[PDB]
Order: sequence, then C-alpha cells, then structure tokens
Amino acid sequence: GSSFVHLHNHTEYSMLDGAAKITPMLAEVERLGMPAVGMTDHGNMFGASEFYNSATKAGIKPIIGVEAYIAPGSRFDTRRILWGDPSQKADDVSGSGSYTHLTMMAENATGLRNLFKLSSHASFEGQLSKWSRMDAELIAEHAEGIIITTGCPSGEVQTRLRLGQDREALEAAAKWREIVGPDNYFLELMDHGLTIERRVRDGLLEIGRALNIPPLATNDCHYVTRDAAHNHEALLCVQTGKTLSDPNRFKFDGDGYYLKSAAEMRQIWDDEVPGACDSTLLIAERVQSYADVWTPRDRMPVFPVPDGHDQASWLRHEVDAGLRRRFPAGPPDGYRERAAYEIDVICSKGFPSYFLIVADLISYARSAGIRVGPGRGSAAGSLVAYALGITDIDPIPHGLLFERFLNPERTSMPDIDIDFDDRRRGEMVRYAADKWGHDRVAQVITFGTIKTKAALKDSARIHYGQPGFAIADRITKALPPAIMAKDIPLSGITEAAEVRGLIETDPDVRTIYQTARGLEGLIRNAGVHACAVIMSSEPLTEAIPLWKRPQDGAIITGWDYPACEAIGLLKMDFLGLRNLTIIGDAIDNVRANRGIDLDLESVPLDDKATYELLGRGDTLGVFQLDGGPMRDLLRRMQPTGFEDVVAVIALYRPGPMGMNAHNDYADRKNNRQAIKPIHPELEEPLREILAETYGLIVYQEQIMRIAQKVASYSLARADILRKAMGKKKREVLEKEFEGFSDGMQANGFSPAAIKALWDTILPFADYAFNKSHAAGYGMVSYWTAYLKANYPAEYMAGLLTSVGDDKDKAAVYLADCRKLGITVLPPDVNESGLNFASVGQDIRYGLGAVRNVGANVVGSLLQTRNDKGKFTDFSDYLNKIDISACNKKVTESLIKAGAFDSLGHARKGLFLVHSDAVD
Ligand SMILES: [Zn+2]
Ligand SMILES: [Zn+2]
Ligand SMILES: [Zn+2]
Repeated sequence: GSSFVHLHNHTEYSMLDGAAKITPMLAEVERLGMPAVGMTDHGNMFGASEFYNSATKAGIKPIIGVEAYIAPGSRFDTRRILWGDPSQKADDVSGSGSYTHLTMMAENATGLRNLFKLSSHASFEGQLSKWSRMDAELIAEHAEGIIITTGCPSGEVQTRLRLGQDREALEAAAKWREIVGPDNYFLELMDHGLTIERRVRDGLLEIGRALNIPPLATNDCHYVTRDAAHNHEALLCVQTGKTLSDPNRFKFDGDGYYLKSAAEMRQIWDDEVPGACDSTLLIAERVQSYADVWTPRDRMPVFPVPDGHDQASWLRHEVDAGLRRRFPAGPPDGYRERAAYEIDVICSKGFPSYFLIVADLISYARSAGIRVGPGRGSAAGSLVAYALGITDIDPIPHGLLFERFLNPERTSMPDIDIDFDDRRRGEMVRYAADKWGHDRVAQVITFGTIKTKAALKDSARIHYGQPGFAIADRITKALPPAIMAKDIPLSGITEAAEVRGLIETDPDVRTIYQTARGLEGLIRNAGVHACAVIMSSEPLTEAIPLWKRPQDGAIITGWDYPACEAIGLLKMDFLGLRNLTIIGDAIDNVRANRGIDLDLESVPLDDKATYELLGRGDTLGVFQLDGGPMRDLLRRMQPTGFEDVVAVIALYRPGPMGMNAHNDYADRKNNRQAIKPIHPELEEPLREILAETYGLIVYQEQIMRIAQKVASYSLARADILRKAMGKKKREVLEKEFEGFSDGMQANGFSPAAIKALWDTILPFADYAFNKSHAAGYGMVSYWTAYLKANYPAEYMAGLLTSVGDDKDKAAVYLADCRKLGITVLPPDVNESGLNFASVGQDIRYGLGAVRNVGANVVGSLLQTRNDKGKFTDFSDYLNKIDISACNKKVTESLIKAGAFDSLGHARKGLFLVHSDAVD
C-alpha cells in the first residue's frame, strides 16, 4: 500500500551495460521487502529463463520485459535518421539516428511469448550495427498482452520534448497509446536529479493530462546497491574502450541508478506526482504467472516416415536393414533378440524419432564424404545405434551395456550426438537446418563472462589507456600458471602467488586489482556454442527468444542449452573433431602416394606393427596416447590387444592413478604381480567379470555386472546403484547398502565379503570410467596408431598439416619425424601443395604452413602452376601471376620461407626484383 516495485531494470544480460546480477538483485529486492521486480534488458531477453526461475524459486513475482530499441523509421531502414539540428546531436535520436528506447513488459504469458518473438524479429530483420530494433508496425502486429510506456530519456517522447517538438511528442505518445491500448500505456517518470530529466518533466505531465495516461515512477536500475555505482562506471569503460581519467566518455550522473527502497522512492514522487509509485503496484498485481511458458512440452521433431508406417515401424525397418548391411551373411547369434529388446525400450520411452534423426544425419555425412567418428558416450552400448550407423562399435564383442545408455527403470533423456571432421561442421549444421526447418533449428548461445585474466587487462586499459599495456602485462605475468585452462578466481587471492605481494607493494596495482573484482563474472558478449544445436517440432520463435549472428546470418538461441532442454527442446552436439580431419588426411595421402585406398572400418584390431609401436611408446601425435607419463605407462604395459587400448584410456586418469591401478594393471598383465582378490569369498564369483582388467575394477559396467552377479540385481537397478554410489547422499547410500547387502546375504556371502566389496566400490565409483566411451576413444586411438605405425610419412604429413603455420607446435612433430628417419623437404613453389604431402618416403612442406599464405591464395598459385607452370625463374613466376598489392604481400613471405631456392637464386635479389615489378 506504501510499498514499491521496480519495473525498469538492467541485468548483467544488458551486456557491458547493466551490472545488476540476478542473484544479488533478488536478495536486495527481498530485504527491501518488495513483492515483485522487473527485467528490462537492452535489446534482448537472454536473462528471461534465469530471472523467471530464480524469482519463482524465491517467491518474488517476476515481471519480464525488455527495453526495446526502436528504429526512427522502418526497422528495415538502415539509413540513419535525425530529428533535430546538428546543434542538438546530444538530445537527438540515439545511436546517431539509429534508435530510441522503449520499456515493454508482459502482463501475462501471451504478452511474454509476444515479447519473445518481437525480440527475435528485431534481430532477424531490424538490425543496425549492434542494435536489434523493432518498429511501431511490428509491435502493433504482436501487441497483445504487453504493457509499454512513454520511456526513459532516450525514449521517443522525451527526445521530442528535448528537441523542442511538442506537437511530435504528443503525437508519438498517442500513436503508442493507440497500439497497446488505453490500459497498457504509462507515463514513465524517472528522477536522478539530472537537468535532462527536469527539462522534460512539465511537457511530460502535460501529455499525461492531455491523453489521459497514468503516471509510473521507475528508476532504470543499472546496479543493485549504491556502492555498486563505481563498478558500473568501470563497466561502461570496458564497453566504450575509454579511460576513467578521460572526462569525455559515456558515464552516468552520480550514483542514483540502484534499487532504491520503497521509502526513498516514495520520498521522490508521492508529493511531486501523486499516484506514480502506486501504479507500480497496480501493474505488479495485474501481472500473471508466466508458468505456461516454462512448462515442459514434447517438442522433439517427428521424423517423417513413409506412408503407412509410424516411428516405431520405421525404426524396426531401419534397424533390420541395418543389421543386414552390417552382417551381410546373417547376423550372428543373440543379435536379433538384443535388437528387439532395445527397440522395445526405445519405443517405450518415446524416442524412436531421435534415433531416426541421428541415423539420418550420419547417413547424410556419408553420402557427402564427411568422415564421422566411431562414436562417443553411452550410445556405443546400443546394438540399435550400431545397426543404424550412429556408432561403429559393435556393443556385443566389447561387452557394453545397453542399460547403461537407456535404463528402462529410469525416465531420462539420452545423449545421442554426431561427431565428425572438424572442417565440415558448417555443412552438417546447414544440412540439419534444411532437413528440419530453418525456423526450427538453431545453434546455441554462450555467454562470454569476464574471466580473471582479461578482468585485469580490462582494469588496466580503464585506468591507463593504450599505455596501460605495460602495467597490465606486468600484473598478468605474476599470475600462477593455469589449471590448465582456468586462471585463479580473483577473490581467491583473498594461493601460490608472488603477485599478491605485488599489490601490497604497489598502490596502483591494488587499485587495478580492486577494479577488476568489480568486473569479474559480468557478461561481455554473446557467443555461439562450439557444438550444441537445438531443434524443435515447432518454430523456435514460439518457444524462446532468438537472434541472427550478423556475420553469417546464423540463427542462435537466446538461452543456453540447459534452459532450452528444460522446456523440452531437443539438443544434439554436432561435434567437429580435428583428429578426424587428420585421419581423413592421412588416408588421402595413402591414396595419393601409395595407390592404396584404406578403409579403416575394416582394419583388423590385432595389427602386430601397431602394438609394437605402442610398446615403444612412440605415440606422439596418436590420439589420447601422447602424454609423457602415458608413454611411460604404455612402455611398462606392452599392450597386445584392443582391450589394452581401451584400459589405458580409463587407467590414465587421476582416480585410478591415485590407486596405482594403471601400474598394477601393467605389472599384473606381464606376470610381475599377483592378481589380488577383492576378498577370498569373492575371488571365484567375480573372477571372470574382472579378468580382462587383471582383477581390478576399471569400468562402470563392471560395477553393474558385479551387482548383478553377487547381489542379484537387475542391470537396470545396478545402473541406478552405480549412479547413486557416485553421488554419495547419506539417505540414498543407506537405502542402497540395505539392498546391496540383503542381496548378497541372500546369495550367501559373509558380512566380511559384503564389507570388502562395498568398501572397494564406494570410492571407486566417484571416478569409474564409462567403458563405452573408452571403446569409442580407444577405436580412434588404435586407428591413429595403426596409421602412424603402418604409414609413417602419410600420417605425420596429416599431423603437420593440422598444426597450421605455428612453428612451435610443428617443431614438436618435426623432431618426431627426424627420430623416425622421415626426411622433411622445405616449402617450395614447384613441389609444395597447400598441405604437407607424403612424397615417396618423404614429407614435403605445406605451402599454407608458411606465414601470410592461406588456401585462398595458394589455390590460385597451384591453379596457375597447373595451367602454365612450373615456374622456371622468379620473373617467370611474376609473368605467370597477377597484378595486386595483396599478391605482393604473399610473394614476400614465400621468398623468405625460401620457397624459391629451388630456382637457384639468392633471395635478397628477389626482394629487390619484386619491388620493381610492382611499380
Ligand atoms: Zn542502459
Ligand atoms: Zn533507457
Ligand atoms: Zn533502461
């Protein structure tokens, strides 16, 4: 009654502009005892999911909206438009004639949905430079359920006022009021005692009176608290690229832009403009539950099947076909029944479409010559996955467990992902969009959060400018090295640090460190995730806000992938792997240099050569086996079969190493150590389950097999035990020990045997390794070793190609080449191609491997070298090439790289000759 709600408010998702993080904002909102809060971010609704959930979870009522950017003309119009005289630039259309602000809020779930797509359309259609803009025409099409206002000072109505254009201001206000309706338009009033706001206040209340618009007090909060104001000021500097000293920069006036208490707020408005604060409460109480928007709906695409099938029929049909291909002279024994079991679970859980989709993507990759992976994750324990080509690991010969993948007794979404040649993700993503709908497939946003290291570089540019680099560079070196891609949380220095001393010493560094903490974990920008993609049965604008990446036109989700899946959108990882690129290249090299045409999918898994190579530990550049201590272990282990490859991958991790499991495995395998039983009563019942791993427990699947044998568990229920012994919640451990123990009692085991097993498994289950993932990786390792062992030059060539023009990474493999007796010939205009090549027994340097040279240009060189070349001499090269300053920048680097020495002319010469040629 004498309370208040902030409706105009900027979150950290007003990137580089709002400094109010949602969690502290809610905290504050509550101790000020306020019933509700709004979210009004500049130009986007990326925080909506977070805000809604956080607000709801704290019983504050969320008001969700957006401070739209509105074009001065049509949103499609990319001309800049100004309404006053140049002498009034500072009062005129923001963004130099690009936009005005508009505060918009959702009264109910219809309005929310409408705001989502109004946002989306702003980006799809109304983009000028960095601003996504709506216009009046577009907003009118989607006005239902929305409340708008007359706006902040950067709004249209005030801009008009400030400009002297009273007629236009009043006319603007009537246009907007007409569009949303008399009951959803408010006269927005804001006071930070600035003279910009006072100038307009009278004109403004005139308009309110004239057109009959209620007043609304708001604060345009850009930070939570009053002390936070200084951090806000530094943030704006990161956004502007300007100095704190530099007075001319964009900044706010004093510190009024926090979440003021009902009291302070009523103190400003009650006497001055009766009703303003009360309207906030009228609005808050008017606002509905948004919950229909976050209610999960099954939005998984429906694979289109031939006529007279359904998803389940078609899956059977396809799985059958699959087995036929895979086992062309009849599938072996027990396969069909396994398949039928899986198909049955799958249909039962409602996932046949998903399988069909991933199959179809894999199908396309092959039709297009895109190398896919043998597959990763849980899916490798599914005979269906294997049948359909989703994986290439037959789960049966490797003893992988379907119920680890899809547990019939738990309801939950499996992860079925493609993974392929890193250089071809583009095509894969485009294909998906074509197949499933351009308005139904989107890549997923990531949020660029300000990290510790760039926080400091930022803090320095803020205090010092361009010359700030020195101090900046100075601070950053003092830093402990990473772990291994994660620099030390700043607050943390509140520790192996010398630098800490650096601050206690230098007063300037204390102030840079201070400013950087104010900056940490705010959001710098929006990225596109490396691999996640979201798909839907319905247009995605119906579910979530989205945006268009300006550079390529890519459509990206507004929320991250957990928020998306949280409401029943399908997410898949379209993963690009470079080892797959390297594999494809080595294979190509073998076609070219040896005329063999290798098909990895049919390489034996027992190749003597390979295991020999493994035994030496000459694994530089073989997938997952290159580490130093890895090489040691491989040597100590003398691997001999595929299962050993699968084990090292699992064993070369901190958990098993902590237990010495890897060395133990090695030693036991080579008769240097006896195989200890978990307990004597346990020896014979568990012997075969643990045999392959020389009596040690290495995989999740073994925990399951163990619980089934000894405790009479379902594989499904053993899966559930395994998950739980992983999480370690007392209440659940005890129910489960109850069960485990009872089962073992029933099977006749002493309390000692039960206690041994339990005690062994319990810590081991924190870290136990998913055997399906180890087989998938293992396959790639082995394949990779097989190529190095049997095709050294072809493979090393592929490897070096992947290292780009980086001399440092290259020097690592060149050293390897040398240690294997492979000769490395230099870059050459007549003999080098774009990438490194296998030439007989040699590697020939890649042309693109030199500085300043890329496929783009090398392409035309090889082009012309085919039509007319080889080049006879430097001037012949010039006569065969073309006139261009850019062409000259290239030519220079090729000379340096000695690409021309083949011709037999000193290079100092050629530089001089090149300059004339250009003139
Ligand atoms: Zn702002
Ligand atoms: Zn504004
Ligand atoms: Zn604002």
